Amino acid sequence: FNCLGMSNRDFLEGVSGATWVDLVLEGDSCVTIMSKDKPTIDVKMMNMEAANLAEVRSYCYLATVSDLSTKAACPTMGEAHNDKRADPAFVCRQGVVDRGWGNGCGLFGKGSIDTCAKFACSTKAIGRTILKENIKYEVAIFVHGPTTVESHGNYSTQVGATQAGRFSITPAAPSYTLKLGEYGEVTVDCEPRSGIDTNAYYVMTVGTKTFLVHREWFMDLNLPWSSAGSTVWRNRETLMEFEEPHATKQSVIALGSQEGALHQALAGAIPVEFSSNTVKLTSGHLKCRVKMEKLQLKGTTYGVCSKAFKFLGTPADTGHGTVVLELQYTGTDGPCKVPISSVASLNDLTPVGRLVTVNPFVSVATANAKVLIELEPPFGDSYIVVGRGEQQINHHWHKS
Amino acid sequence: TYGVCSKAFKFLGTPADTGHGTVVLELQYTGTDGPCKVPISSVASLNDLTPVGRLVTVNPFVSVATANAKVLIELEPPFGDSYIVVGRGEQQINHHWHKS
Amino acid sequence: QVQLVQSGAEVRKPGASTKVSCKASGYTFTHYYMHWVRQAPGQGLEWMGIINPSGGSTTYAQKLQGRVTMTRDTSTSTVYMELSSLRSEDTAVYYCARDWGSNYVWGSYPKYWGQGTLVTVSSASTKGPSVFPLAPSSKSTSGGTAALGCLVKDYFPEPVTVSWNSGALTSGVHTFPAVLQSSGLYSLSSVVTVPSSSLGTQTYICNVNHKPSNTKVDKRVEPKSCDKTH
Amino acid sequence: QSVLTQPSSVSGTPGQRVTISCSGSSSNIGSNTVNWYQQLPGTAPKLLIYGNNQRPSGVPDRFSGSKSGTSASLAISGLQSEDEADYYCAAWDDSLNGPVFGGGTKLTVLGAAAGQPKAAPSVTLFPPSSEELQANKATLVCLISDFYPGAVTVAWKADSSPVKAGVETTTPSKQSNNKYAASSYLSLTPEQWKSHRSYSCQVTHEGSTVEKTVAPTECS
Repeated sequence: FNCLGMSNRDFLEGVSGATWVDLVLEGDSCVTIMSKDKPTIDVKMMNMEAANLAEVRSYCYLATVSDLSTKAACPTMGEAHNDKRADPAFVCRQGVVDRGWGNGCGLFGKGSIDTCAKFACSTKAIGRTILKENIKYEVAIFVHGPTTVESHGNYSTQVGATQAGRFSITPAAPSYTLKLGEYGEVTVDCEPRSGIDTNAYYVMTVGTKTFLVHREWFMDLNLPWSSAGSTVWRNRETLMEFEEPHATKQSVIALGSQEGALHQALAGAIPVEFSSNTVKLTSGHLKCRVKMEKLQLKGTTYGVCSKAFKFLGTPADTGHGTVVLELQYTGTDGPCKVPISSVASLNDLTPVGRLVTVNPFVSVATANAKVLIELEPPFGDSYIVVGRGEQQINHHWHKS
Repeated sequence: TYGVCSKAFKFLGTPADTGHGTVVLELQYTGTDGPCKVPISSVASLNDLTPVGRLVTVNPFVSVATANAKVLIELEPPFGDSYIVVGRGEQQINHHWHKS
Repeated sequence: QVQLVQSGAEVRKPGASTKVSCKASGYTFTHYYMHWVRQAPGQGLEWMGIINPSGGSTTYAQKLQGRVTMTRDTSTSTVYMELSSLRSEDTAVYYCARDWGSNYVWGSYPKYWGQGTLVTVSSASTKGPSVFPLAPSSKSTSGGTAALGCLVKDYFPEPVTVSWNSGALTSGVHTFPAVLQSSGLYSLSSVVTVPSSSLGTQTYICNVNHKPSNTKVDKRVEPKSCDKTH
Repeated sequence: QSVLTQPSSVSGTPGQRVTISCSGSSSNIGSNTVNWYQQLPGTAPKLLIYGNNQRPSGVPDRFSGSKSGTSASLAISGLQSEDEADYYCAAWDDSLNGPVFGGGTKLTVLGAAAGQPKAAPSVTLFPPSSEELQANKATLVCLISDFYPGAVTVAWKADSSPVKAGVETTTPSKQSNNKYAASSYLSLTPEQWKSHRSYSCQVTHEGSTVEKTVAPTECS
């Protein structure tokens, strides 16, 4: 519900003197937004749901190629009609066999033959459609207010601290004004519009791994199939039968099932998680405008923390050009601002590292409180520092 | 000489393709007020100011004053993605569409 | 899976109000409308209204407009229904039900239903039952049996429980569903079939509880005074 | 009074097909799709059919729905005992601008067509207790059990004359053994109880009556 730790994160500084920002959210991604003199926040799309699909086709990979039949007809006696031709109980196909006296027939030459094999389905590579008002979005907003390695990911704690929220967006009401206590409020106007990709693509289902395939590659493929009935057509894939046999037995070899035919065309179609009745669109996106002239700082009338500050471990690389770390405050005093900055060289006067966790501060007055901090240090070597003078501590860092 | 409909408007289903580069759809008016003009247009992107989709059913409007009346509408949207919209501001609803 | 857990059964006097809760889980809470539907005892389903947990907008049944209020708390995924100025006719099981997934109020319908909350409105004044023994037959025959019981008379609202001998006696017990009389009060009976030969040697006590009135009665059921055998 | 009209009761034998009608108007069924709910005894409704004829996953094909003009119908083939339940149709109503329901149909499943055997009710009748009489009240209690099918009518007599005043009778309810029970209560003054030779509870079931009688000075 917040950005820290995610690989699909994007940092933003709307505009210059902007109280709003235009943005784009998608499936498993998050966004951290910064704005002069205002808290940092994370807009993130949580879920995409239709709050009703329908099947269209069903290609099979098969079994039942067990029962056999071979209606024999002697030369000049015409064709052969197998009783197993009255019901789709079996699939029949005619042929002719060279014969005569040698095998019970009176004359010599080509005799009719019409055998049949049975057909039912096993593994149905089912597929369905996606009709374009039932689309609802779930956006979660976080506030980079005080936190600890611990509480940073706990949705509960955060809501409790009024530093988080999870609301939904609908074509009905595409906006919302999420209130965050003394932090004012943020009002998004996400516009349900999305690419996005037209319903034109079919919904391919294969065993467990669902995919999104092109109407045609799918529809225009070669495999047995069935719409919404127990009736199957084109079962001709019950092939490699015509050993061009004898009236006794026509080998009806079950055609080897090679999932390669499918698998091979994997990459083409995009993969998608699908539960019995749901298809989370990633695939999908959402253009929003994070208006936030109503987003406001807090604890700005407090004094600076003046007591020792200790690191609780080597800062970590977020993989985003920023690092995280957690402090501990020896301080006995209450809610004070945390004096942390990024300095290019020990005892420089002017900072150089911008803090993601802007305007940090010890939340409680209960000494030895923890403080989480994410900041982007300058490239190359630099120093993170907390406190000043002889209280001040530091830890070096080198970005690349 | 009537005023614009000012009450919620709900879609009654996914617009349909006429096969002519236009689509059809039917609205329902929560409105209790009488014969007012239906505020529907085709917008290229949410909250744009100028329309882009020409309405076949020009100058549409709720025929009766009997709330929850239905309105049929055929309009040609622009190629590619676009948005159909009815009403404005926080009353306004919308539904996306992509012509080819 | 979608799960909807409602608050427990309630009793109210006429004129009071009741607020029922429905805690949702197993789906994205703010993406689905929530309906409320009620059912008076032995009667049909009546739609009460619908709320959008995104934004909190509501539409109520016209017949309830003015005394029903639906609300939600998105942080606890809970929906509430409050009904005021209650009358006897509001006695019903109240269900919350998640919508199928419509993106519009038009064409919404309840799909996933909670377990229901019985709300009884009675007087109405609360009244604890009188409990009377139903004495066994005086007949004495080899291998014979007799029915004895307790009459739990004139209480409101439901429910009442009856056990025998602190739950130690269960064989042959038949506790009948209550009748709701035109007075608006309930009565029920519980009867046990036992050997006749041993009447007067065995102790039979019915333990009756009417929690809404905090009434608890334990009534001994003994052979008739006219019975010369037991 | 419900907006859609259904029969109050439908019955069939195991294995047969039954249908349940649902009649509406142009503003509901005529214009909009019909849903059906099944409510097993003591449980919440579950969605059985949506969009006239669609089944949610898990609902068997022997349930099927249809719509024709302003009416709809639910057909249940291969009727099973577990299908005994209340069924409700429903649709959106354009005029009321909300969902409407039918009044509900109670589907009962009879015994096997080739012979569930009839079972006569067992009747136990208690006179007023001494305790109640001392409180200046009197109630006769008629307990009715073990009957099938689950329908009786109860009549009370003072001596041999009908009494309707003061009678309260329950609906039938299913017992653990799958037969049915009911109870009936007659309220009288202690003076009325004294003023007759006897009172009787008469239970009629499938055209046969079982009667019990009590008298104020006997020792039954």
